[PDB]
Amino acid sequence: KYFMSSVRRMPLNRAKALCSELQGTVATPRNAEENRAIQNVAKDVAFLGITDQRTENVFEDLTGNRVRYTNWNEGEPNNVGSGENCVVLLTNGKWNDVPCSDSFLVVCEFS
Amino acid sequence: KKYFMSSVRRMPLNRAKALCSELQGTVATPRNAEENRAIQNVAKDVAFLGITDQRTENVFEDLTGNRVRYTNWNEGEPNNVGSGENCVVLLTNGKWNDVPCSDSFLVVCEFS
Ligand SMILES: CO[C@H]1O[C@H](CO)[C@@H](O)[C@H](O)[C@@H]1O
Ligand SMILES: CO[C@H]1O[C@H](CO)[C@@H](O)[C@H](O)[C@@H]1O
Ligand SMILES: [Ca+2]
Ligand SMILES: [Ca+2]
Ligand SMILES: [Ca+2]
Ligand SMILES: [Ca+2]
Ligand SMILES: [Cl-]
Repeated sequence: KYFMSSVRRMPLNRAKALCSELQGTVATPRNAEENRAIQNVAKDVAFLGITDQRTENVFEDLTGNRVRYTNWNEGEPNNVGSGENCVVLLTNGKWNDVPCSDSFLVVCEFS
Repeated sequence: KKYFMSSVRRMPLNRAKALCSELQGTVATPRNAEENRAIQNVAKDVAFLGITDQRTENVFEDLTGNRVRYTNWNEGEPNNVGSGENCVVLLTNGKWNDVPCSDSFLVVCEFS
């Protein structure tokens, strides 16, 4: 896997479109090593290819596969506000669930 | 090492540049036959390369204004037809053709 970060912020739909344009997908860390690599390429908070849109509190990657490795920040995921179904990697490498409509950088993953 | 990725949609040069730079890459510029073939492997159809003679006609430079050495022009190219052809594309046989920068083609981005 190769990981690349965008320079501009955008919501999830636009983030998925960007990675897909170059035939990749929004980055999904499968272990601590990949999590660190994605954190490093990202200069600020960035979207990961994980959501619980299909079923609340059931986090899966963009292909529908349930995720095993997770690295939630303390108190997360909390689905606050009117709901948070997308996931971002914080600048400390931990994860926070956020609204898919909000804008963040995007880290794309390619094989 | 360099990694090459191809776009799905066709777009003119300005948009090709914008796409690759969005992910901090550049439009693919083969520096030898190995790279040219690596770009061929990912490009399913005619695709833009990061080379132009926009500064001085017939003097081909990469997008950073650095004169290129390796070239793989198709027979008869570059020919600068019509109102001018200052951009370069990789044909499906791996040879190059100069084309209008405003015309749309797939884009291959380069990262390292
Ligand atoms: C956040 O919701 C969007 O993204 C998820 C994950 O790709 C899809 O399941 C859903 O249909 C929407 O397109
Ligand atoms: C007629 O113009 C087209 O074909 C010639 C080759 O025949 C190319 O040089 C040119 O860039 C165009 O693709
Ligand atoms: Ca949720
Ligand atoms: Ca949250
Ligand atoms: Ca020309
Ligand atoms: Ca030509
Ligand atoms: Cl949401």
